[PDB]
Amino acid sequence: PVSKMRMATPLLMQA
Amino acid sequence: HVIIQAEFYLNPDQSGEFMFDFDGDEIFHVDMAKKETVWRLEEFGRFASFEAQGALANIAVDKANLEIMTKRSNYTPITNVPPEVTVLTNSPVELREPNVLICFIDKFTPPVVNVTWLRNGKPVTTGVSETVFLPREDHLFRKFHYLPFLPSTEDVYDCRVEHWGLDEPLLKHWEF
Amino acid sequence: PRFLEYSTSECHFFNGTERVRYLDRYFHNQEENVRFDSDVGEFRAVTELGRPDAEYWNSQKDLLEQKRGRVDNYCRHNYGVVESFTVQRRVHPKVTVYPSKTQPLQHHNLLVCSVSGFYPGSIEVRWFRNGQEEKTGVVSTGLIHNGDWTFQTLVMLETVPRSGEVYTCQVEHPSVTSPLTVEWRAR
Ligand SMILES: *[C@@H]1O[C@H](CO)[C@@H](O)[C@H](O)[C@H]1NC(C)=O
Ligand SMILES: *[C@@H]1O[C@H](CO)[C@@H](O)[C@H](O)[C@H]1NC(C)=O
Repeated sequence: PVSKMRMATPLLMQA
Repeated sequence: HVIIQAEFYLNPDQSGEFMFDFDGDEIFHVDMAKKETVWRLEEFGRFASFEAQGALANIAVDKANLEIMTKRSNYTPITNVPPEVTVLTNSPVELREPNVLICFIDKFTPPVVNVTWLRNGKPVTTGVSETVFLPREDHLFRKFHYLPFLPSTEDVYDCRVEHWGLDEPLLKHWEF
Repeated sequence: PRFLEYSTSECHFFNGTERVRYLDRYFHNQEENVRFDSDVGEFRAVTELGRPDAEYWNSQKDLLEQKRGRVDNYCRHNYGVVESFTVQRRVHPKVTVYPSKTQPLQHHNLLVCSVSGFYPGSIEVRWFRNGQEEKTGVVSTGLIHNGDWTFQTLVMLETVPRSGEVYTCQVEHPSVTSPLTVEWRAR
């Protein structure tokens, strides 16, 4: 089982 | 130890970048065009895996937040900070054993860059290698450009770097 | 003109995975505008341009815990996934002592001791002459990232080699169980 790397996601700014 | 996930989108050039960094070293970077994770070291792919498609998802958010802020900041352009080119060698030069010329670009923005290796004036793509733009605590950028070469006594190499904020294309000579 | 937006999620491991510090930074054009600091627990705007965001993202509780779990979901996770090839990487340094100048039997000479290839950066490179630790004139370059996961360093020793003495550069690095050494007897 090849381990996976988790990516964080940048929150969207308001307009 | 510090692991940092960096990503950016340069509005004019519509260029973007997704990457992971460990103590000043790229773990990998997602190749936007091919949607494939490009590990710094091949051995890395063998121990872990990353889903490249999520990167392209994220850049979509960046591009967005980019268009927002660009407006929210009344279209202020970024101040071009010139690069600090430096040509060195992978290791000490010895005439028999082949070596690797390293052209390091440091402390600059925006990410757009234009390096070239010139062997005795003419450019040598014969072996060229490079990295994407890497982050720095002062949030400026690093970047490496390689040229495996065979130690000579008649060849003179210069790493010609170009940057928007840079009067003339600065060349950075080197020779045994 | 150009325009840039750049995000950064940071995982600060203090003493292994004992304590971790997640940081979600948002930067527009070299200016950081908002940030989620694990130690704080809530979005805080660094500049007044990034306050509309922290303000909103803070109202959304879903967004909050979302980022809050990242000290484990993402920080500690990725550490353990990569600790192998990164945190435990050890690469053999290559020591090479050599005079930067082909000087006379006795004149102002610089003895370059180039330590290359190692990883991690932590290292010691000491200069000696006939047994005494020559502290008085080292001229190092410091760590230099080569970009390919290996460092290097050139610690020179400005010394007038007397025609009848030897210089030694004893190197110590975590990847080795004993120091790598190179002796250099006056040419
Ligand atoms: C936008 O630019 C104009 C002139 O170029 C300037 O007066 C103004 O202060 C800038 N932004 C805002 C919000 O007013
Ligand atoms: C760098 O970019 C310019 C466009 O501004 C292009 O004309 C030039 O050929 C590029 N240099 C290299 C070495 O690709």
